[PDB]
Amino acid sequence: STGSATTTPIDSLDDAYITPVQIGTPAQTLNLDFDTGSSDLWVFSSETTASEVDGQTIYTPSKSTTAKLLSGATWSISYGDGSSSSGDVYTDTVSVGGLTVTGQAVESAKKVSSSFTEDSTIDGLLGLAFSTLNTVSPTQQKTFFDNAKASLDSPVFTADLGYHAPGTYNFGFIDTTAYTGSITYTAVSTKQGFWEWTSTGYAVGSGTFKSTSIDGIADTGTTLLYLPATVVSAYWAQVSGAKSSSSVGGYVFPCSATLPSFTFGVGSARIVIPGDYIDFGPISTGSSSCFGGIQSSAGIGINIFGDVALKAAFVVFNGATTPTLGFASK
Ligand SMILES: CC(C)C[C@H](N)CO
Repeated sequence: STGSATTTPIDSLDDAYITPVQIGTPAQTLNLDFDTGSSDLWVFSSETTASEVDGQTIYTPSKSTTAKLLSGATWSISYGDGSSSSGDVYTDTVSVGGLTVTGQAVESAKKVSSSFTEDSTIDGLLGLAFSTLNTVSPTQQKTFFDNAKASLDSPVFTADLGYHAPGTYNFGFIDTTAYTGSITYTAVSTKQGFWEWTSTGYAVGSGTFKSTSIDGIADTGTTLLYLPATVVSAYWAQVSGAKSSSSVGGYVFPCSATLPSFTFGVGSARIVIPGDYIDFGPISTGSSSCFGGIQSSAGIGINIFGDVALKAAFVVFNGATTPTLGFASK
């Protein structure tokens, strides 16, 4: 089997991407944030505290003839941005882009934190990291990808995120028309439950490439590119007036600037992030200070190749027995 679904930015800055997902019978379509940095499929639901729902589409298990309570199971998750959600669990039929999994754990939110409530465009998350991070207790559950794997033509999914445009998530096949050149594959460590890999270095603009190992995660659920303070300082030093602002929470730059590109290494290959991808616009409406798309990972504890980096590439998440990651230009 295979699946193919379009993913769409939620706003003009590509803050996140939503992908329609069919849950239950008859189908209830919810727009989920596909997150390669977590492993829970959770949704706003008929069980969600009413005051915490504001515009989201909800899953109502009582209206699904295939929903079954997973008796005794609960879940609770906290994300890298400080947001959180929790609730109970149903199993139901879940389809993405024509690919169907039966008996998928669908985690129904009883509570969500304010940042979820305040974003009406995201109806929940679909986790695509390794199932060892799944939070369901007392019986840990599998991700949609892990459940689908055996049915897939090839045990892979691909992320092809757009810059200020829709893109695609494919399951079970590699679309050889979706990238240029060749795909360079690189080793993955699953020890922390993430798609964790080691970049071979970086360049700023037209500068020379610095060969240096940078361990990090391929994370579709993080907006920005978070790298070591040394790397990030070298980037922003090439932008007149750029500075790190503790009041704003990272590097800002004059909105009048033209940003340099940023290149990262994948083995002997190079992925170039155009400067425009690194512009996240005014810090507040009407401000001439703009927020940068490359930020320090110091204090996070891990480097994160988020959407800013991933959208510059066609990315293969290879879930074979020994997992690997592939990157191509596009
Ligand atoms: C591991 C985290 C820092 C990032 C994942 N997207 C979950 O928030």
